[PDB]
Amino acid sequence: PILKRTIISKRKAPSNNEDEEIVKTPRKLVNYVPLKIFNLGDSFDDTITTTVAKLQDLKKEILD
Amino acid sequence: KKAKIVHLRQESDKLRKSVESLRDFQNKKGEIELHSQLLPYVKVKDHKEKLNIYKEEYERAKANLRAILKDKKPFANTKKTLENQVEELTEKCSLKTDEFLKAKEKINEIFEKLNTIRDEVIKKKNQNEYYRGDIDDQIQQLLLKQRHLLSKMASSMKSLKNCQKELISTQILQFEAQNMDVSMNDVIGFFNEREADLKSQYEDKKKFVKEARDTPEFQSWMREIRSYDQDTKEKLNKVAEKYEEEGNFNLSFVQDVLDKLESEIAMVNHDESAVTILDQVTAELRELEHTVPQ
Amino acid sequence: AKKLLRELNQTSDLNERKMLLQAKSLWIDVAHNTDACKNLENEISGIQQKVDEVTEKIRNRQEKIERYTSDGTTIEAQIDAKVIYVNEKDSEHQNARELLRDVKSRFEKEKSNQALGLKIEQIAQEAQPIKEQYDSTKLALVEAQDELQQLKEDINSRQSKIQKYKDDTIYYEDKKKVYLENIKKIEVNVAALKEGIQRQIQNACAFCSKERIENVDLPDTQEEIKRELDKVSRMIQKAEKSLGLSQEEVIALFE
Amino acid sequence: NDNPIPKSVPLHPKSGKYFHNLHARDLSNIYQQCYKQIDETINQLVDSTSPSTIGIEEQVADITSTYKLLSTYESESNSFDEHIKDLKKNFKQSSDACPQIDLSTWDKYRTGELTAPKLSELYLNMPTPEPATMVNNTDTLKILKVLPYIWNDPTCVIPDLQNPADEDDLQIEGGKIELTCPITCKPYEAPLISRKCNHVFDRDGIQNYLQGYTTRDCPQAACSQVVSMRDFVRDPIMELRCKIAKMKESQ
Repeated sequence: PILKRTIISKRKAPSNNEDEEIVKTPRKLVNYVPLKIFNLGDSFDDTITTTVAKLQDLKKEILD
Repeated sequence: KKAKIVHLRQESDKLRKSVESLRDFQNKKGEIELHSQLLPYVKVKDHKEKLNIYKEEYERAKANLRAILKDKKPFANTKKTLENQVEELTEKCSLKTDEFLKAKEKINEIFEKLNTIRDEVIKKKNQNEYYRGDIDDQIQQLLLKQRHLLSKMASSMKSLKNCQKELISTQILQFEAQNMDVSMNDVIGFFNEREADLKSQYEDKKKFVKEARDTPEFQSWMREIRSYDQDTKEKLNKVAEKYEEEGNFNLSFVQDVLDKLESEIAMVNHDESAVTILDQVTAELRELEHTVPQ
Repeated sequence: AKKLLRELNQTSDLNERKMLLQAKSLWIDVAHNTDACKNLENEISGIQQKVDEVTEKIRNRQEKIERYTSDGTTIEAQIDAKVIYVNEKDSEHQNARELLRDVKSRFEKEKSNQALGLKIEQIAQEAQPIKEQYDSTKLALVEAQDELQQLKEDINSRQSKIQKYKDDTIYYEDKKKVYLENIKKIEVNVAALKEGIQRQIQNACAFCSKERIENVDLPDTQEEIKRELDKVSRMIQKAEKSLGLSQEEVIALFE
Repeated sequence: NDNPIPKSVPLHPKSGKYFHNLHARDLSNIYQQCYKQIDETINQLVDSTSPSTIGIEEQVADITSTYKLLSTYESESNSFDEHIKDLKKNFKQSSDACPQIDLSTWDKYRTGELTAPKLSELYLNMPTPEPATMVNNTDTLKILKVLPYIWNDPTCVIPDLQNPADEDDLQIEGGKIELTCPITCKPYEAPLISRKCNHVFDRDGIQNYLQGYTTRDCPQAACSQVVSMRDFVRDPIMELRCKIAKMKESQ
């Protein structure tokens, strides 16, 4: 009912999300710029957990 | 029994925590149903956005393809006009070669006529010297003829220059037309390859647009609509209105839903702690509480 | 404290699982960087192959230009020789024409004197070969003049073709220099990517080991790994809130 | 604009082949043949006319006018070829300077916002040829101008370089030039004149005098210079004077 029509998006509501510029913007002939040092992930730091893993293995020998 | 009642009082908090955790699990299931019973909001929004961007890319690509297809015909017309100009260049080169041949033949014939006149004058001089060993009139006539031939060759001089100037002129224009044709074939070939690449990109965009629709997610759709229609509105409408209010207040449709889903899964991870027995412990606690005064 | 340490061991099983998941994410990031570096190496190899094709095209074009220049120098010497040849042929043609002219004038003067018959008959019989030789000399001279003119025009066009080929080779060398500048930019980008890969592999060696992660099985997709990292982080947060004290503090307290 | 025909386009290698092939028609051989023909016609005319017949001045003037016109035409042809070479060099330099059309540069040229050199416009703008730094003075012209005076009398002093009116003021005081050398009593079979001495010698006894001495003073007066054997060049004036004198005495 009203919920379905409000949740659904009319194709006419936007201009079909039209892009900027009539044609695609030009680019450099190479323009590689690899970057991509991080791909998603991140969040919790690796150094702290790595030190925790080192303490974990030491604790495992300590439990022995 | 009082110590057991104290333990039951200690675990009553755990039972209430399990009951509230189950209630929160029911609320989490209700929040999941809010997007599961209806069409998935994140997926529908992503599908609408991708369909809109694909449709606009298809529209710009088809508009560009129509524009290039309409513009291509004048290039064919210009190539036909340039080939007509090449036929004009061939006629101009042929007429210039004809004029050069005629001028060279005429100057060579004039030079040969001057040589024949010189030979005739030398023959008349041999006749004159043999006579010395009419002639004056013939010599005067030959001198007048040779001076007339010198005047004619002087007139042919600069006429040959005008022929050379007219040969070089109007030939540079045909050379420019040949250069225009040489540039035209290369640029039309480049435009043909560019339009072929644009048409290939347009076909790829059409394939992407076709793939955007008739998806397995779309097959899942119209079944979630039936599932929502199984229970129409009532409590579901109220919870849906509350969810819509929360979504618009959060100013997010994808990150907010994922954050709420992660939070509710984390909350449900610690659930069902000692929930196996809820009524028997309360009943025995009530029975022991009634037994204590006796 | 030992019971808390056993709880720390139970939490640390998930913690090491999260450490393995994060190390797997870092290893997949390193693999993505390495495959992209391999793709860049394939692209630079294709560009280098195109540069080699341009270089061999320049090499054959310059070899053709050198051969054409040597032919032009030899042709200039031969055309000067041909100019001397046509000049001497023209001089011989003038000598033949003057000999024909005098013998024909003598024959015509003898015929005019006749208007001696045996003498004029023998003189004409001897003169006819001179006319034939004059005609043959004229034909040879005109053929030589035509050949010289066509050769001179062809060699002038060929020299202009050599100069335009030199201009085309200069343009090809400029295009090759632009391609070499692009190759140097790709090489510096590859060097920066390699430095980034070296930093990532050093971090992977610092965090467990990169070589010890490849054996484990996990989906390659980054989004699934990020969701798993968030899930394990939430699970660790739940374990931490249940324990209350930070695991590092508890393990230090146990030590 | 409208029909996509750009005014001009950058030069292409295929177009460069035709540009290199294009050249001015060469008339140097034709001019040399015409000059040889007119010179031989003048030489034939020198002894063609009967010695009794007088009145060759109009024919000499007509031939002089024809030679002057031919010289003007030759100077204009030289100007034409040099102008063509300069125009080709300028056009090739301008074409090299201009960029190459690949995707949209051709559209910019068609719209007229971008301009390229055109040979037709440059040729129309090319300055008209000027007969400048050209002197219409040749040995054949000089002999043609002086032959009427030689016909009138063997000894004459036509050159007026020292003074426009005459050799000196109004009185030449030049005496007469004798065909028979006092040193050698014979006509000059090999009349040779030096560019510095400006005097004609038989060279039969001049070679003997020059033998053994690198340089010898000119025997004739009114000059002080030393010349070698190579300095002497053929002088047609002396042989023409000798021939006309022989024809007049015979007639």
